[PDB]
Amino acid sequence: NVSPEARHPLVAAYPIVHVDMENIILSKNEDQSTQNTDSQTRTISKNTS
Amino acid sequence: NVSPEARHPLVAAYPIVHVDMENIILSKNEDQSTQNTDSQTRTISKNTS
Amino acid sequence: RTWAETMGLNTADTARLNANIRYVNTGTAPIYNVLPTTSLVLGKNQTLATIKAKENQLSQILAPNNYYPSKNLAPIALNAQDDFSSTPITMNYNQFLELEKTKQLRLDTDQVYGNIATYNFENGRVRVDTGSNWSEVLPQIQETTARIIFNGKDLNLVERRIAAVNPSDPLETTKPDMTLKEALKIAFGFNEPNGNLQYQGKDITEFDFNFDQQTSQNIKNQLAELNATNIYTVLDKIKLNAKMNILIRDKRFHYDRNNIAVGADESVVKEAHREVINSSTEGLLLNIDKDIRKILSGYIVEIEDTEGLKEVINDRYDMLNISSLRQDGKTFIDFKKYNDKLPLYISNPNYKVNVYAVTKENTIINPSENGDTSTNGIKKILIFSKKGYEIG
Amino acid sequence: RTWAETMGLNTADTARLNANIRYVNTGTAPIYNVLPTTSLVLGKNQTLATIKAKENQLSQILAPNNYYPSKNLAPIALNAQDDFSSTPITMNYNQFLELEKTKQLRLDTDQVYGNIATYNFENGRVRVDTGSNWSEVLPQIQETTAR
Repeated sequence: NVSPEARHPLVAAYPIVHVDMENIILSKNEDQSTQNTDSQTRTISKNTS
Repeated sequence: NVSPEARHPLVAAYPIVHVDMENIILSKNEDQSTQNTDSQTRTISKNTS
Repeated sequence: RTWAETMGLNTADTARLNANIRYVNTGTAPIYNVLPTTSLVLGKNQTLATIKAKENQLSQILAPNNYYPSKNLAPIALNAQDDFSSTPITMNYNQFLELEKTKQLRLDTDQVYGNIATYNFENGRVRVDTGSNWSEVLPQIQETTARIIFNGKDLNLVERRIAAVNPSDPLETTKPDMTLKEALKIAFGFNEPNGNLQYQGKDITEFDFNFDQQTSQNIKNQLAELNATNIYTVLDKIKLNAKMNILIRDKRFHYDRNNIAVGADESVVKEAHREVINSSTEGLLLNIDKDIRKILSGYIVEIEDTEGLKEVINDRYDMLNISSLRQDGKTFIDFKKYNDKLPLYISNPNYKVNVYAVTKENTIINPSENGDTSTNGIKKILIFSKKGYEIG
Repeated sequence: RTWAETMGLNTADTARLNANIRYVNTGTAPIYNVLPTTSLVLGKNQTLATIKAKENQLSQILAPNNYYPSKNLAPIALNAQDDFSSTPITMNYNQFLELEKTKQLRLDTDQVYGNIATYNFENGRVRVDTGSNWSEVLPQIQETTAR
């Protein structure tokens, strides 16, 4: 894999690596919740006035 | 990488490493929560007297 | 009957980052088991996190002029900070608000770990020594060699290093003497097919030499001692030394401070479109120089009248895109791209067509400071003007 | 129709720190695999944390008169205390109130770990021996020399 111009004794052979970023994906850490409730009641009452 | 002055047998070659702080980022850990709710009711009072 | 709704948060852990990266090797040798250290910066210099790549992001081999993962594949994800890839990269509330406002987040590359593979003399096999890495080697290359950067091939910066003599070191004065001409010959592929140095039919005098300060001081003293003035006559009498930086660029263009050619001078800007293939109101095929092909932003379409009048179609910043790349190397800039799919309705064949160019030393992204979203802030060059009855 | 709103806290983990650091070598020899131990001091001499650098904060070579990372790059983040970088640095409520009031937080440098690279006679290469550090060497330089 050493490139042919670097097969001379006087030309160095060394890698030049660098990373590049194609996309950033951010994700909002947030928690949500819903609730539904039914409630029935029945009261009977009486007074003696 | 040994610097030229220290290529003499009587000059010592040693590193002097030192860390310096450029920015301090504090992030206040605190959780906050909001809540919206709405409700309807219906009562039918049948009463005798 | 009720109905509720809740929405929590935590202002040290509001968002999580996932970054899609891709590695490039542009050197002259492969590197094995690659693991770059890389830091995510928000804004000017506020670093969120620094992540050495984990086992999921390891490239087993990066041969030169290659990519990992290769360019027909989607990039890899870097989304963890823990040593075992189990804890995400997080950011608090203020950094999240600033990222959503200003959209500035970049990725630095601090260093690269990687191994070396050497020839085993017994069975001929090439074996990776996982004790040695390339960090013990490149600082010995950078201190004993001269560096030459060159963009005479596709206007891309190609960096090489040539072993030259350091005069104040006993082991380094045993290397053979290196001239600038022989360095250009064995490093890039210059030759002298008649007696003159040439890079694929291009003479040496078509390039210019820009040095660093220490290198230019040395070259100036060498030229003073040689009793010469032109560097192009004594190229085989210039001795290279270690820790030199020489930059060789093509003389025609203008460069920014990353040495990218963005704009030529106006004569060769006009001299690039002589032989023409298609000339119709439907499209335009053209044989353009490949060197000046990429330095221009895009062209403008308008129609010159006899009285003196132009009908500006590309009078905006967005649709200065014009190109459509075909399989013959010649783009066909077909004119039903921004015209509601219509030809140029030249109402009188006593008219002329008119095409002007935009270079990236005058190209803007934003509008003007007032209400100007037009081509009022650009400078243009004349190229294309024929008469109107030979178009059809 | 109702609207509520809640806050929360914990008075031993009210805030987390993230320092941006940058190393520098002003000596005459390079040091390899650099890992400084360093200390976050609030106010006069009250120390919040002592962190040896983890694997994300390691410099592979720090040559003389050079920085890590070099000065066209942003500094690196030190934001973890666990050995595997999975636990943040932490201050309580009184420390957070005092840092917001007085804004005094410095960074001491207690020691530096790093290796030595020696010449190899058989093939001329230079090999980092990971079994010998500079702390065996440098106290011998300090006792036989004049500064």
